[PDB]
Amino acid sequence: PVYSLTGKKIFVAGHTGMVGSAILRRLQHEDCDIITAAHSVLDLTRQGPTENFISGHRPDVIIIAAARVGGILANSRFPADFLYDNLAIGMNLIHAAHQIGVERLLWLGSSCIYPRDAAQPLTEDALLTGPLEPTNEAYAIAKIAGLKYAQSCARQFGDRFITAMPTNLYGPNDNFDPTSSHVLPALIRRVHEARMRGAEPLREFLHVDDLADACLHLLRFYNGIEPVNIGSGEEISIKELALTVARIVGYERKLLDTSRIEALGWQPRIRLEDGLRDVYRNWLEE
Amino acid sequence: PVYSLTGKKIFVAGHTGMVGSAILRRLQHEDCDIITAAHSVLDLTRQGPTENFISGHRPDVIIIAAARVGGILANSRFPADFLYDNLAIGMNLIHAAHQIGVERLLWLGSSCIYPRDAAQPLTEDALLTGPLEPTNEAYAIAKIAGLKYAQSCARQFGDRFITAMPTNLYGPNDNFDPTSSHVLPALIRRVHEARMRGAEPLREFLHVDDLADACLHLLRFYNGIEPVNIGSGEEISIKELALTVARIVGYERKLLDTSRIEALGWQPRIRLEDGLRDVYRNWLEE
Ligand SMILES: NC(=O)c1ccc[n+]([C@@H]2O[C@H](COP(=O)([O-])OP(=O)(O)OC[C@H]3O[C@@H](n4cnc5c(N)ncnc54)[C@H](OP(=O)(O)O)[C@@H]3O)[C@@H](O)[C@H]2O)c1
Ligand SMILES: NC(=O)c1ccc[n+]([C@@H]2O[C@H](COP(=O)([O-])OP(=O)(O)OC[C@H]3O[C@@H](n4cnc5c(N)ncnc54)[C@H](OP(=O)(O)O)[C@@H]3O)[C@@H](O)[C@H]2O)c1
Ligand SMILES: [Mg+2]
Ligand SMILES: [Mg+2]
Repeated sequence: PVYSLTGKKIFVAGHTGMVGSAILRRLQHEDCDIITAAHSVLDLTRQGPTENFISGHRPDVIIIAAARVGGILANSRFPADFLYDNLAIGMNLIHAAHQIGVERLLWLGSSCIYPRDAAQPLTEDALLTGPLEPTNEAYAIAKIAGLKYAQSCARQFGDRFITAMPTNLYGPNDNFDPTSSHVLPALIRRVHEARMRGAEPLREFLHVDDLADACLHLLRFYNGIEPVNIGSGEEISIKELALTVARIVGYERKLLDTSRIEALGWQPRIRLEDGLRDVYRNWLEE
Repeated sequence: PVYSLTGKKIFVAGHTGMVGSAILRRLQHEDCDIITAAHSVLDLTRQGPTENFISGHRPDVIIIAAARVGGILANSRFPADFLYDNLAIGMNLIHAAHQIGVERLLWLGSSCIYPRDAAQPLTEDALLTGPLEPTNEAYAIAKIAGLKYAQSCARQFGDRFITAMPTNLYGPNDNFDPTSSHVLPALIRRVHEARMRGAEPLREFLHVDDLADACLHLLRFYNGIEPVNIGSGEEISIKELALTVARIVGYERKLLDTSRIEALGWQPRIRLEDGLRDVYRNWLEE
């Protein structure tokens, strides 16, 4: 373990988010001091307020889960917002972290910022080797620049700043809105609406609490500069995923290469059919 | 002419620079109000001071020539500075410009931010189609993100923001320091040191006052979203360039595709051997 979190003060930016809240849940267990700021009190695109907040609380560890995220229609109609919000969050936090000597920093990239036609399964060195997908190019540019700005700080100063590249996420605090772009909630939604009515391609899915655990594992064991994929490893088809969904409700590619994270001795622990059913029931309970 | 500069208030950021000062010189002729801020009074990486300066002077046109520039050794040893300084300048100015409705904005890209192995001559759609040159990747990432952030504002809001992609520049206020990375001053320097001592591959070169004129031409006639190369068009070899240099002192690829700027009716006017000799003499006068 290159670094222990116990005793450190950790800032979890975007703690109300899907990823951020999962990191907070994993962190309630550790022996540390957690530090949060609601979106309503601290806009992380504001460089002044962000620097004073970092320079005052002086955390040892920044985990950047604050972001502007959305489906394809939002990305394509609000590119300036998706580029600026995400890029200014990362620049203001990475620069603030470098100025005061923050010991560790975690920036979050994404599977959808690799080149659109990169060979599958996607290794981390596929980054920037070809054209971006146009529909979320603006989001991707923001996440890549933050990643590269973290890399340059590690290069020039030895700042221990790293980027994780997650994949599609599911689990607690997911989006079940009828306008969600998350295929998995949408299936749980559409299949449940069918069973109660009574009327009658490969993909990856990662549980958010596995992602949270992997993010802490990287913080404790990963010292490299290059980014690290956090994938599911167990894939499934839209057809097979449909069967797994309709077979819990009662109703009648995009693959990452995870060699790097596995060489650090991490692999997701929650099974798809196990996490799905746990998500089906608590959608009902509400 | 889609837009006239006469009557408008134009901010020339980085007016002390090599490009910026040339734009100022071209602008002294126009009927406009020029607005400058010395680097010493306004750090354009500071979002707060930059917004208050834009929101107070309220220019109609922002020309962004402020930047952090250097040769290969600086780029490779100070990547974080070359990424952050340039990216924060562009983000703070583009966002400030969008917030108050700045009618026109010019961001400057560069020839060295195309993929390292893109087919020559480099068309503007070669951007991001392959890996960057590692030595100035950090600079390039900054210039690309600014470019794409300008593009996204034009896309989402119709902000009339454009990027020009110049090539190697020479002319007034050039760098003749013995540590200059500019090959052309270095030859003028090395060849003059030889002639007074007495002891005895293709490239492009663009005159800075041609670049300045082309930048104003784009502002007046170019409404597109995509970037526009501003190249020399007349190329020359390191061997032939050497002959042209040693044949003024008395001593004994990287090519852009300029179709787009030529379809706007612009082509550089200053001849290499004419601008060189004009630069040889005024180096002596000092
Ligand atoms: N396929 C993939 O690779 C993949 C998929 C999903 C996520 N991820 C990664 O995880 C990241 C987070 O995604 P998510 O699903 O957790 O998103 P999310 O649920 O929408 O969370 C965004 C969080 O950031 C906060 N926030 C937004 N703008 C802010 C601002 N200007 N200042 C401060 N806080 C602000 C939000 O606050 P509010 O409470 O105001 O909403 C919320 O807490 C993504 O950006 C991506 O890097 C990767
Ligand atoms: N091959 C190519 O495509 C190529 C080649 C050359 C230039 N260009 C383009 O032209 C741009 C400008 O290059 P240049 O040769 O003119 O560079 P330069 O001579 O070094 O000018 C930089 C200017 O920006 C100012 N500045 C620097 N940091 C600042 C900050 N934080 N806040 C405010 N002002 C700041 C500098 O002020 P000081 O007075 O304090 O120095 C100077 O006025 C480049 O970035 C590039 O886009 C393209
Ligand atoms: Mg989140
Ligand atoms: Mg300049």
